[PDB]
Amino acid sequence: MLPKLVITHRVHEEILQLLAPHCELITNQTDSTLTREEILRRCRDAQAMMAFMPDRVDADFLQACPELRVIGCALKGFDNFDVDACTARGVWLTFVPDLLTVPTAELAIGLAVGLGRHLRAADAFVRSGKFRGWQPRFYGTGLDNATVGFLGMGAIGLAMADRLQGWGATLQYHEAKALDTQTEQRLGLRQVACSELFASSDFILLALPLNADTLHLVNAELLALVRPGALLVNPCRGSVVDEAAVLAALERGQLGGYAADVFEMEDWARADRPQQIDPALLAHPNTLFTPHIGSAVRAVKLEIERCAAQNILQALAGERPINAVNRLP
Amino acid sequence: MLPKLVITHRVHEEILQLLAPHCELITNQTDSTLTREEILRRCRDAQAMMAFMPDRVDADFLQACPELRVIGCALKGFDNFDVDACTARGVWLTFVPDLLTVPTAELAIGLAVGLGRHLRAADAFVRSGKFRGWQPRFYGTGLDNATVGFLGMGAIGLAMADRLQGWGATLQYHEAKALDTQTEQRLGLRQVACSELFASSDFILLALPLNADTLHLVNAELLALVRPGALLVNPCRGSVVDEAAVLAALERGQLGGYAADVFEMEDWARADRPQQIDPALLAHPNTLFTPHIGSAVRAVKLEIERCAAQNILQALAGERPINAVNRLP
Ligand SMILES: NC(=O)c1ccc[n+]([C@@H]2O[C@H](COP(=O)([O-])OP(=O)(O)OC[C@H]3O[C@@H](n4cnc5c(N)ncnc54)[C@H](O)[C@@H]3O)[C@@H](O)[C@H]2O)c1
Ligand SMILES: NC(=O)c1ccc[n+]([C@@H]2O[C@H](COP(=O)([O-])OP(=O)(O)OC[C@H]3O[C@@H](n4cnc5c(N)ncnc54)[C@H](O)[C@@H]3O)[C@@H](O)[C@H]2O)c1
Repeated sequence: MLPKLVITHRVHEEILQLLAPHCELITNQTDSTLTREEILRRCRDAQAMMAFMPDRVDADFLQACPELRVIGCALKGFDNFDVDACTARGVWLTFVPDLLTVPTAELAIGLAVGLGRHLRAADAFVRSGKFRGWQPRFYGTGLDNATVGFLGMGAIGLAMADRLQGWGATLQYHEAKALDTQTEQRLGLRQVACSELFASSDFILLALPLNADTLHLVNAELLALVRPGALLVNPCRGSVVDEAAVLAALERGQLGGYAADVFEMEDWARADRPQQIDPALLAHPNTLFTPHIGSAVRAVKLEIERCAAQNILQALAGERPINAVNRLP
Repeated sequence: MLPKLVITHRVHEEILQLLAPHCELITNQTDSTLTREEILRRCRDAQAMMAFMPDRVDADFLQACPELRVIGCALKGFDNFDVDACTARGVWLTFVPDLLTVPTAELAIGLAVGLGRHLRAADAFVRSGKFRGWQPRFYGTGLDNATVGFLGMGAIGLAMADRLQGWGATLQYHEAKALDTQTEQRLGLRQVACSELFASSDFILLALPLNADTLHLVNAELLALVRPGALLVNPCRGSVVDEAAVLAALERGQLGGYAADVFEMEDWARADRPQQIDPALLAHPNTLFTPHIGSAVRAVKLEIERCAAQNILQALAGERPINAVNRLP
């Protein structure tokens, strides 16, 4: 008789124990992600859903789950969940606004450094047993005296700026909403126009959501403006960049490197989503890739899961979930 | 007749044009490093030597070079130069106290983050073409909430601590000489003893020089104290650790990982150094290596050459050189 909650991926033992009194659990305690079908099947008369990165919820989905009251997302960017369609069908949609920030900021910064210093080739060369003593090659680019620019200055943007405080860089940024003047002053951050951002940054760090307006914002037009050698890092969504324009920009040698933790192929809500990452991109030596491990820190997963849990519980208790993304009664 | 100066490695054109007006230069504007035998032959009657990391200067070297008045080092770690022997024969020995610090500090943080997040493997996974989007695995270790222990707290250790300022980590160190109270509380650094450092740190960042006191300091004994999963980062000298001990600790699962820019094989002065990095260590998944690129940033390399050149010039003009390592009666 208790509400039914479908949890699409493994969560911690302790999280289940927190949910179990209040709802019956349709869980997936394995490593794999299940087909769309199998998940739709489970959700038919499900009253709650814990959704993770590979899930996409559209109107067709919601349509076949008439009893849903809350979809609790263990994530920040809800771009593959049609918020409106949720609101239309009376479904609460919740996110995790803070817990993913830091491990992701930490990673973005490591990518910057990894890319600026040719960490892949350097590591491969040492491993191939060919390294036999100090040599004047592998010249790299560090952050000291570099100008670093951010596209976006929300949670992840500020966590990055914070961590770059002691590093001797000129920090500058472009965003939709300006930062208050106190914060700018504190973090040594200068508000520039988007094209100046691309024209004058030695490192470009991406920190914005994927939505209608950001889709492919970082395109050939913007990449054309960059200092030869400029370094681009994408910790957020594959589709805010045009991967092909990024590839063309590396090939001509204008853009010095592209590191990324996210890919256009992950962005389900897009009708023309690439099925894979272009092999020519994987093959380009001036790159660095991680398979969406932005928040793949063990202690954090437990918290993220819990945040999503608590939200779900509140919804099912008839309260406004503390982290709803959308608005209802 | 102009004092004769032997440069053992390629230097920037600009550095030749500063030196040549004071000295007759015996240069090596090739890509190679030269034989000990060849360098001795050149130094037979030189009054100065500009030296780099492949150079090693013992008593027999000085004995074969009676005219030598200064050896100017394009580096910070003089472990391959016998200073007392230098002092004894009236030979200044200078070095470069700051130019190398920051690029090396940036690298070490990068290796820390890189190693913690399993970056080598992550990038392999993506590049293999079988990335199918996010998964509940690959999981790693962040700096937020971790304890980070430094062994050494001079130029480099401070730069690392500087660069960790906004990172949510508890910072500790053990040095041969304590930091002053102000710098301590400015950076949030607690002094602890060596063994306690290794027992209670999630990351251990090496930041000390190579000498008889520190040779093989990081040995089986010390490594047996670490929390399982602890991460070691060596950006200073290979031989401050026992690489076989490091390997064994990795192989038994106690040490979480090892990352280094330096290796026992490069430590020329060491009669018994291994001749290569152990293939079992290069094959170990829990590592990350860079081939001594600590200061491989072009803008900086020119500066390093300039620092040594000026030091060399001051000596020949009979001043005490600003960055002397010894002092002359
Ligand atoms: N790698 C990962 O695992 C991971 C983790 C967390 C978040 N992310 C992604 O990163 C995105 C942002 O993260 P956040 O926590 O900083 O989000 P946030 O909401 O805190 O910040 C979004 C920022 O981007 C700016 N922005 C929005 N639209 C813009 C536009 N058209 N032009 C310029 N700037 C614009 C906003 O003004 C805001 O500053 C998330 O939406 C998510 O998609 C990825
Ligand atoms: N990979 C590279 O390119 C690179 C670059 C610069 C320096 N290095 C190496 O790093 C070393 C240190 O660099 P630095 O600029 O910080 O030098 P530094 O002289 O400023 O710092 C040395 C620090 O180590 C501490 N120390 C010395 N003996 C110790 C012991 N027995 N136990 C604990 N602590 C001890 C000292 O007290 C001091 O704090 C250099 O000697 C050099 O060999 C490597």
